[PDB]
Amino acid sequence: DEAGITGTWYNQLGSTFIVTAGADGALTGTYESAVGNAESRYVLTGRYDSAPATDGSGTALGWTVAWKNNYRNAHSATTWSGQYVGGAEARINTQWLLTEGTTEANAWHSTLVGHDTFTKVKP
Amino acid sequence: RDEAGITGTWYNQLGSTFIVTAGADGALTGTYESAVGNAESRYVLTGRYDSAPATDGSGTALGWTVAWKNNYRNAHSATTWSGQYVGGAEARINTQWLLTEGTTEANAWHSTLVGHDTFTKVKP
Amino acid sequence: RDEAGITGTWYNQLGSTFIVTAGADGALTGTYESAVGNAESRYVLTGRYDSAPATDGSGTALGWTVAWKNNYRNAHSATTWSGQYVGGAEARINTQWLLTEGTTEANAWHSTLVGHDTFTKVKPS
Amino acid sequence: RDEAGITGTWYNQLGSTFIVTAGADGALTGTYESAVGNAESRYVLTGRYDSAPATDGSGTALGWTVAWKNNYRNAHSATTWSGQYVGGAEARINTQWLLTEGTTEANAWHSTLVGHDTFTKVKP
Repeated sequence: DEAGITGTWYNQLGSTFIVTAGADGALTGTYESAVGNAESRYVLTGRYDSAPATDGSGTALGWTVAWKNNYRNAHSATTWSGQYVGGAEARINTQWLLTEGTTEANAWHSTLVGHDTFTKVKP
Repeated sequence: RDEAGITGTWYNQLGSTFIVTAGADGALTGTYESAVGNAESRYVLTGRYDSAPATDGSGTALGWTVAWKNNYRNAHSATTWSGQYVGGAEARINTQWLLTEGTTEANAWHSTLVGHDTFTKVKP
Repeated sequence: RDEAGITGTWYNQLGSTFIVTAGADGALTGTYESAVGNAESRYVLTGRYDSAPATDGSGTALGWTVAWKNNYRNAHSATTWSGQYVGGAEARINTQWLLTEGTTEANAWHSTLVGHDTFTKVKPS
Repeated sequence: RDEAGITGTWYNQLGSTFIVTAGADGALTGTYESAVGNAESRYVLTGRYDSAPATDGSGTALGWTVAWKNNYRNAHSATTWSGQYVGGAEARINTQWLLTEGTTEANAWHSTLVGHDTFTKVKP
C-alpha cells in the first residue's frame, strides 16, 4: 500500500488527490476539488495503516484539507476517512465530513457529510 | 491567527488526550491517546486548520487523522475528526468524527462509525 | 418495554420540541417543532423503535423522520434522527441526524448535513 | 408530485429490497429486507417525503426508519436513511444512513454506523 497508495487518484466528481505514503504511516500531498469554493491545489496531510491485516481486508486511512491556499479561503476543512483496496481496479473508498467555521448560532448546520470513491483512472 | 489558542493539550468527554501543535502554515501535528477502544498510549496525528479565519465571530475550521497503529497495538482503523475551534474563556474544539476499519469487501457496508467529540482545555 | 418511557414531550439542546407516541407495535408518531432553520410550527414525524430491547442495561434503539413541509413552509428537505433512548431519573434520547435537501445533480455533493441532538424530558433555559 | 414515482419496489447495491408506498400526505410506508447483517425477511418501515418538491430540477427529499425487530430476529438497532429521489429514465433514490445499536453507556461512543445506499428500480 506504500507503493499502492502513492500516486494520483481521481474521484467521481473529477477531483484530483495527489498523495505520497511514507514508510512511517504518513500521508502527504495535494488536493484539487472539481466543485465548491475551491481553486487549484490545497495542502493535505493524513495517516494510513502501514501494516494492514493479511486476510484480504482493506487498508484504513484518512486525510484532511483546510480549504485555504494562495487563491481562496473557504473557512472550512474536509476530512476523508476510508480504506484502500488494492488490485487491478484499485480504489480508495471514503466517507467525508466538511466543517465550516460558523458562529455559535449557526453551528448546528456547520457540517456536511458525503462519500467519495477514488480510482487511479479518471472517470 | 489561532496558532497559540489551538496549540496545547485538550481533553474530550471520554477522557481522551489530544496533544497538538498548530503551525503558522496551517499544519496540525501531535499525538492522541484514547481512553476507549482498541488503543494504548499515544498515536501520531496530523491535520490542517484555517490559519486565517473569518473575523466575524465564526469558529476556526480544522481536522486531523489518527491511524490506530503504534508500537503497542494495531487496530487496522483510522479516525478523522472534522470540526471547529471556538476561542474564549471556555475554549472548545467541537468535532464530528468518522472511524473506518479495514474490512473485506463483504464487510465494507459496516466499516465506518460516526460520532462526535467535544474537546476542552480542562479534563473531565 | 419503554412505550411509556418514550411517549411524551422531549426537548433538545437547541430548544426544539419533539412530541412522540410510542405504539406497542414499535411505531413512533408525532410532531416536531424546530427552534432553528427554515421551519415554523409543527411538522409530522414518523419512525420506529425496538419494542423489546435487551435486558442488559443497553439503551433502546430508535429513529424517526421529518419532511420539512407543513401548511406554513416547505424547505424541500428531510431530517432523520437515529439514536437510542436511555431510561432512568435523567432519561435521554441521544441521536445523530442527517438532513438532506433536494438538489440538482450538480449540487448533490453538498446535499446532506450531519449533526447530533440530545433530548431530555425538561427543556433548556 | 412524486407519489407514483416513489411508490414501488427498489433495490440497493447490496441487493436489499425496499418496498414503499408514498401517500398523498407525505407518508412513506412499507417493508425492508436487508441482504446483509443481522436480519431475516421483512421489517416494517415508516418515513416521510416532500410531497410538493421544487420545480427547478431538484430531487425530492425523503427519509425512513427501520427498527431491526420482526417475528424472526431482534438486532436491537435501528437504521435511518436520509436522501432524495431523482426521477426519470433511470430513477434513483440516493441516501446516506445511520445505524444505531442499543448500547450500555460505556459502549455508546461506538453505537452508530454511517453509510450510503443507492436504490434503483431494477436489481443489480
